[PDB]
Amino acid sequence: SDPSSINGGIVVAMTGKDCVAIACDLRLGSQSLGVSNKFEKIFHYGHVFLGITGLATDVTTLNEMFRYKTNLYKLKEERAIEPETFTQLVSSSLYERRFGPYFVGPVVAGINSKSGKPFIAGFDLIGCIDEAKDFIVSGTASDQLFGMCESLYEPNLEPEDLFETISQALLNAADRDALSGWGAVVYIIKKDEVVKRYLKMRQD
Amino acid sequence: TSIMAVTFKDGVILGADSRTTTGAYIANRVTDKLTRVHDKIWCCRSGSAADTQAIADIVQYHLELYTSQYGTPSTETAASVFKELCYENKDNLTAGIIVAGYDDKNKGEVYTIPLGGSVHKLPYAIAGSGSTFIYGYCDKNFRENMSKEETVDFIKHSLSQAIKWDGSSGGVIRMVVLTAAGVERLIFYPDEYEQL
Amino acid sequence: GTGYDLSNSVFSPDGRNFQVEYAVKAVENGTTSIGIKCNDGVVFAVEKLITSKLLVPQKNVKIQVVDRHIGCVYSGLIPDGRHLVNRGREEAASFKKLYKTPIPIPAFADRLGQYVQAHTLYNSVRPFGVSTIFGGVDKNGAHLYMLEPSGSYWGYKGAATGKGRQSAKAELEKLVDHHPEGLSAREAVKQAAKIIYLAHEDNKEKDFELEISWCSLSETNGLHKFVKGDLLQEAIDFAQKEIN
Amino acid sequence: FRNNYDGDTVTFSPTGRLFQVEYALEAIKQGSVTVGLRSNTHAVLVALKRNADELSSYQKKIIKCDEHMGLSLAGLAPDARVLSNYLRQQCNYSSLVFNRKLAVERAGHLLCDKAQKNTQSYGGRPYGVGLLIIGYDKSGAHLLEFQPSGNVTELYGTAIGARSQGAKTYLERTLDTFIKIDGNPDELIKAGVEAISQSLRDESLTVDNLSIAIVGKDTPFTIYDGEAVAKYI
Amino acid sequence: GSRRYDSRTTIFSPEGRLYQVEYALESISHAGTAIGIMASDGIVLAAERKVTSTLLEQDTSTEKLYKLNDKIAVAVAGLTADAEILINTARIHAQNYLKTYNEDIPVEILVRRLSDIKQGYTQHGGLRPFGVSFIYAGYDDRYGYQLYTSNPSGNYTGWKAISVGANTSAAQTLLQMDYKDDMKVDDAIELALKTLSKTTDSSALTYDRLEFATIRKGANDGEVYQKIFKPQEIKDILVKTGIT
Amino acid sequence: MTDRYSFSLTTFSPSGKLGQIDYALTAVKQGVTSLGIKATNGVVIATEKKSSSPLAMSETLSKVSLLTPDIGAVYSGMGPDYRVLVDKSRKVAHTSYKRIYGEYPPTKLLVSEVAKIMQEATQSGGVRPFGVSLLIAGHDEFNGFSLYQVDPSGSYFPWKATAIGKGSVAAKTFLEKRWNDELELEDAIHIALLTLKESVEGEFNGDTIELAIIGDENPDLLGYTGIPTDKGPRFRKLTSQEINDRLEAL
Amino acid sequence: AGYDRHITIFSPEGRLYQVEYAFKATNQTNINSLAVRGKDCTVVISQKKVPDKLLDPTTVSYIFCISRTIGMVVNGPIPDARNAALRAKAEAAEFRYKYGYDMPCDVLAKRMANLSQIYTQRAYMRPLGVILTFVSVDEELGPSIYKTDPAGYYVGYKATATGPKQQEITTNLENHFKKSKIDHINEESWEKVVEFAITHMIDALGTEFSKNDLEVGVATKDKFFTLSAENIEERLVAIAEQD
Amino acid sequence: TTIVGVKFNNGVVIAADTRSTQGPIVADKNCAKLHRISPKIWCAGAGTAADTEAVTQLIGSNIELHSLYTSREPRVVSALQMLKQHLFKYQGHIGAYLIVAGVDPTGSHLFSIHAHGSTDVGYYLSLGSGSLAAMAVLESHWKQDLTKEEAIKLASDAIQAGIWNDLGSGSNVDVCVMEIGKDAEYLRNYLTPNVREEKQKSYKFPRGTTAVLKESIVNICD
Ligand SMILES: *C(=O)[C@]1([C@@H](O)[C@@H]2C=CCCC2)NC(=O)[C@H](CCF)[C@]1(C)O
Ligand SMILES: *C(=O)[C@]1([C@@H](O)[C@@H]2C=CCCC2)NC(=O)[C@H](CCF)[C@]1(C)O
Repeated sequence: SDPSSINGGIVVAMTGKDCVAIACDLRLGSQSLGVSNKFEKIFHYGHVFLGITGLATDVTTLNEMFRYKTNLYKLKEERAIEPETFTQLVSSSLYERRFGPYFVGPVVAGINSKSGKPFIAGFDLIGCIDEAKDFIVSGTASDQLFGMCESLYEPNLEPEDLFETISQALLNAADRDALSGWGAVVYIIKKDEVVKRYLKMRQD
Repeated sequence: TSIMAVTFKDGVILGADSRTTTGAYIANRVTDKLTRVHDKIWCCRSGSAADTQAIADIVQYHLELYTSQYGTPSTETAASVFKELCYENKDNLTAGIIVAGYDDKNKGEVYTIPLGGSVHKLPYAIAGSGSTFIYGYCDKNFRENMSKEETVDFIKHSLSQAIKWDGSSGGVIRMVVLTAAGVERLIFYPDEYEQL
Repeated sequence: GTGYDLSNSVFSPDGRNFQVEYAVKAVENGTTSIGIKCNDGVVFAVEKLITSKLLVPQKNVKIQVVDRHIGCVYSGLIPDGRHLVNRGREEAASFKKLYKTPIPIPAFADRLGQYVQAHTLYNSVRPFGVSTIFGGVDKNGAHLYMLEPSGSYWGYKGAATGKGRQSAKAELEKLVDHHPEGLSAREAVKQAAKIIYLAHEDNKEKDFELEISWCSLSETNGLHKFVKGDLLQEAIDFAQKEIN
Repeated sequence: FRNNYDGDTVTFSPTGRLFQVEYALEAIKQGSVTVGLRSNTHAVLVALKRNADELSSYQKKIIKCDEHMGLSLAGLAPDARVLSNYLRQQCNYSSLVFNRKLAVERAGHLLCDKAQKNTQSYGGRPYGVGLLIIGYDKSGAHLLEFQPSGNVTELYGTAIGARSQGAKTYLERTLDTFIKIDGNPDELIKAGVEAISQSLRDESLTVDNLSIAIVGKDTPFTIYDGEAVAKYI
Repeated sequence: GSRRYDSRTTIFSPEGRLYQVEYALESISHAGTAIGIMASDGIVLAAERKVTSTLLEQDTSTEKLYKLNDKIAVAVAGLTADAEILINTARIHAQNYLKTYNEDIPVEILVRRLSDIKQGYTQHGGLRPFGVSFIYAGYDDRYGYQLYTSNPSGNYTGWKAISVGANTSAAQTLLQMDYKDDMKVDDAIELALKTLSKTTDSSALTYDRLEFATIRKGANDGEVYQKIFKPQEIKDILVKTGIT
Repeated sequence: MTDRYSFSLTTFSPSGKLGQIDYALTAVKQGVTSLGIKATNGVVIATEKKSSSPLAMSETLSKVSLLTPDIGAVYSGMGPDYRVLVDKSRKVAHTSYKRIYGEYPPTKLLVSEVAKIMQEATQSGGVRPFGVSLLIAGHDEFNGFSLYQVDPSGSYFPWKATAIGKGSVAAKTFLEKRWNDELELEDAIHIALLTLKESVEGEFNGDTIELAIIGDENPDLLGYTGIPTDKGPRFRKLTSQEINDRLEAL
Repeated sequence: AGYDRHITIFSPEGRLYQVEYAFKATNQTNINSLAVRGKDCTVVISQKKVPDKLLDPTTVSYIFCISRTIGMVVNGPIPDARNAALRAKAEAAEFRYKYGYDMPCDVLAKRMANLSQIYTQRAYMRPLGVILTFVSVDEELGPSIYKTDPAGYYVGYKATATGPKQQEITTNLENHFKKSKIDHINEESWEKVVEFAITHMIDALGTEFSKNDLEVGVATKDKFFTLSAENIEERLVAIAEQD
Repeated sequence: TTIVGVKFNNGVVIAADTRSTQGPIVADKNCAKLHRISPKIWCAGAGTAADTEAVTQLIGSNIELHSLYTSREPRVVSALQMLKQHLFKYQGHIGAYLIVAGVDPTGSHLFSIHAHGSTDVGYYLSLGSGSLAAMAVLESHWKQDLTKEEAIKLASDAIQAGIWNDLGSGSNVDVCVMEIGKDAEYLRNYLTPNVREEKQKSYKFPRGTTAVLKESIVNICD
């Protein structure tokens, strides 16, 4: 019945010293039936990263939509879109469906290529923007994630430290959610480079 | 809500409480339910605040364009525009409106337009939840051709009773006097009308 | 160059709309019709050429009523006349429906005026081939009007158009000077019957039928009605008498 | 001159004429003759049906519009079909909605208005047909003449088509006579055939060449063709 | 009516030719020349900027070379404003295809679609055609490097080397004269510059009057890369090839 | 009624010319001279306020219009056509950009929008091209300062400096002599005044000349305080007085 | 080819003959009008000519009350003038409804000018053969005069004149202001401003006026109204007791 | 949510708390409920966040365009008329409840608009679940002829009544002052009475604590 509880999945983004991290589980189920352990919920357009939780068909559609829009943007602007701008694009694209919304919980993460400033933002299914300085959570285990983040988190963590934090927040939140888990991937983002790591976790 | 309009010797007076509720909470205690649609054509609003405001705003617009083309509209014409809007959109509106205006040839006139969109021309009219409590009182105390002072008294006493028994009515009593002399705004506070 | 008169909404080098002017020609080639404003109403009358004995007498009525208080008569292409009155009737019904009160003559005139003016704005339409005399009684008096193919119109004391408009205007101007106090409905009827008989000389070749109608606050209650029977014959005679 | 102002109906000539309309009228004159006349109890339509070859039929020229109304055509047959169909609908509407038979005078007004629209707008063309409408309503017998210009006139009798002027002068003469042929259809028809023969020249009205229609007091509009008109030749 | 002013942009001449297409091509023949040359390891696009000034900002300018996709680009000859209209819709069709199939659009599919849009203005709608001719340079995994051309008529064809705009007759003969199937991108780059150099209607062939681009598959990578040379980059390659 | 002009009014002639565009350009040529100069830290656009009567109040007519807070426009040709083009440009900057991305469009893109609108009047049914040439000057974070020209055909090009209208040929020549890639904004303003003087017949002061710049952010023209990231518009129209002050150093 | 003179497309000289011929139509009525600004009012004078004795003089006017605060005088044929008046009134009423405040004189002028610009660019629409002068005492701008023509052009004026003898009225007014050095009639009462207006009308046209030869509209804070024959007569008398 | 508006002698001030909730969970501890329609017309919004924001930006955009078209400063009554007609049309489906204030050429104004499109005027107003705690304070301390400083205090206290007594309100107090002859001043986080105490422990993990299966560099450059 509830579109945001059919497939399951979570996403969490965090800020750190000159860096940002965004992570997600890999599950895709059909209610109680696990279907795929390779359903990544993180995408990127240039240096901007987008995580999307919720109804899988919409997660796929939205990704295809934003790839489409950022591609045209780059062709006209002659530069890759920035985190701040993309966030507005996500917001207005969602509100455009105000009375027949996509059942998703988007999360944006990236570093502004010109100011080097770290950026993360969350959205509700109709575009309302939440521009947090610390962290953003989304998914069927968002309560668990808030609990994990509000405790584990602290400002200006170095990339290697933020990695341990973001991961422990993701992992332990997922293990308290029946619809999350089956694998996890974490993205560590810096001005110059981006590392992607797959975590080892319970498979039940 | 408690609103009424009364014709008298020199024209007509509109009156109303100033309460707007959202359940048992008083959202606004100094509301102005007396709205101008033309210089000497006003209305009393009851029902939905959003609907009556939207209706009034449209009527005012229609009468402004009417005036630009054919001069000052009759009170009957104003009541016809309200009627048209209320009848043709009866399924989506909750508006109980009393239209009152002063004409030099017709003097004061009162038209009441209840929920269905029907129109009724009367010597005076009462409406709103509070009105139920003063049908008897008003029917006994109303007289045609009263003086300005008498009419102000009739309305002040009637509404004070409506306000007394109806929890949906309250605040101050507002009145608007329409005569050849012009337009006059009156206001009466609790301390005065409560001890009548 | 030239060709400015081939399309309807085109301004010629001197700022004219030749198609409207050609429409006027259609009007001048038409039967004569008039209107006389009296002290509390208006009278309308028109010439009905009798093409032959085959035309049933009194049957092909030309004057038309709009709502219940407006009278309309026109000269030129008759079908264009009916077209304009149909619009007038819709215009009047729409006015009453929204405002309750029957439409004031001035207001009614601009409605016809705007509609006719509209037919001089595009080349996809042709201007109206008629001049119309209409009017009635409303909240504040009687009003007489005449509308040209250009959409132009004004309020009149007396008015005429068609074949014998000159004779008529001449006769009308006389009445204006000799009656600064105002003619009466009863008088205006007779006077009308005459002006038409006189103006009929510019077409004396064919026989005709007279038609009159009026709207008077005292004689008809402010409602438009046709002059029939005795009152009609009485005016016919008053005319036949002064035609000699 | 003319050539520059007759390319469409939305153009007035310098003298105030509408050539396309006038050319349409010319289609009527080219049409076969038909006559209409009435007394105070009946209305009759007599029409000369024209044939293409001697192997062809004589095209029908009379259409019934309702039990109390009908007409005769001269000109473009298709246009007559369009106009009569419209008249049939208007008669129908009056009956269904008001349980009232359409007044012949009202029908004339409707036709005038429908034709007028096709003379003031770009893209359309005037109707190229003439019509004679007869009917019996709440005010007795009626005869109407319809022209593509939109002009409709009520008459005691008339004729349209080629050499129509013959029958017309005859009727304008016989007037006082036929107008009193009340209570006797056969006489009215005979008078109708006498008016029409006044427009002959080529041949003489035969059995498969004559077409008659009548309506009146206790007679619903009916059409007689062939053998049925034999007793009038 | 309006018919009077209708040019009828979509009709046949007695010879079975389309007036407007023919006249649009005439228009294109006065446009700065654009050249396309396909090599075994890439494609070269070069065009001559029509009209220039000391004050024209060349660094921010682009009037002939446009990126449609990351794998397709076009050289323009004709009305720039018309070109941008088509380029924009082409950029959109490419993305629609990508979203639908999750594969970059094959070069011909995109060229055919754009040519179909053009053909439409040729058969219906009563509008003038686009005064534009395109040279498409792209790469896909079915046909590899491809070079196409489309003009106002909506017709398109594939080439090894081709030119559009002014002096194509001359330019074509020169290309047909020195082209060789086993050419290399660098050879093609040189051939293109030489060809323009001989057909230019201007004095000399300087960098400020040129736009240059290449679509290569950089060996040290494995993917396709489009390079739209910068003013200084053109100036360099211009001295190297022996034109200084 | 109903616009039945659904066919092009601009079409190709046997020679390949699009008559209506050429004629529109001719109208632009008769127009009053206007120009633009790009400096290293700003852009200036100016034109003459050719008052059509001394009774007319020249201020109530701005030839230099603000499109976005960092972009302004000026023109040469038919003023009425320019006026509606400005209304449309201000609107498209919102509907096609600000309402989507929450930020104003960069100069090149808005110019692209305007250009499209103009191109369409060259092909759509029943219309004539716009009889104007515009010069748009603006600034955006990733492109810096820029200056563009948009012609009746819809074509546009970037300039370091240029002029349009009546004495464009002469003015362009004069600009090529004084322009270099090291001009500061004040230098460009000065050069603008000198170039404009050659095109003006009568009075030449701050009441007959109209001039605006795209330069630093004017936090004083914002209208509010409290948001660090909002520093104010870069577009600023010079005052009559500011012009005169600079005319004395002419 | 020669049709570049029938519809609104450019001529080889970059001109629009239909707009030019429309300007020609504005003088068809052979009437002159002028407007001036007072200290806190705006006055508009316009010749009134009723040739036909069969006309009801009261129904012959070229001044219109667009809204409670805006007045408009038209120079051009009456049917196009009334078309313009109806549109302006509807525009004024809609503006109030949508934005919550009275449409300013200059804004209504820009709006009507834009509509005009459209007839200038779209072929199926013809320009209106009229020049519109709008007046009011704007709540933000004070006394205001804004005029629009068949070209879609519009601007504000200190004072202005329109019609066949427009030039003579204009130079007359120009001279007065070069002298006064101020941009308005420094008079406290509109009655005196009306008198000034009529006085210069007379001087410039070199003609005398009776009470039925003129038509006057006045705009003050929150109201625009036209004068009656008698209000005007009282004006004509006053000016007479000075000459 | 707690939002308020209070008129003072030479202007108007609006304030709001900064809590945003999804059910019983605090989704954002420092959202901004104060929106700018134009430089001197600001709006405080309650109800559906996406709606308050979207409606505020739409009308703000149209108001900017109207300003440019009329060459005049935007008027509060215009923002109010555009907002109410938009909200009325959607029959309450756009859950925007706003307190719109500002100064314009005609003076200083204070209004409220409900989702269904009805508007109200007053010297002091408040909307939201915290509405009652706030109004209690306002009904107790408001007086006519308040100074800018007194107004800021009243408004600020009214919001606190909500932060403390309404579970739907919390965190900080944002304020915006609009004075007749000056620039509007937006005071983001004017009050921050809810700073979290230092945690009892640091949860920084020793590097290597998390088990990793695979690792790789992500390509961003095209
Ligand atoms: C009176 O009818 C009511 C008023 O709130 C509105 C407000 C302003 C003018 C129109 C009338 N309407 C109601 O719904 C409300 C409660 C009824 F139970 C009211 C106080 O009676
Ligand atoms: C306040 O109205 C609420 C806020 O979450 C939103 C968020 C941002 C600005 C607009 C208002 N709205 C709510 O729905 C929520 C709970 C309602 F009971 C809230 C905290 O009161």
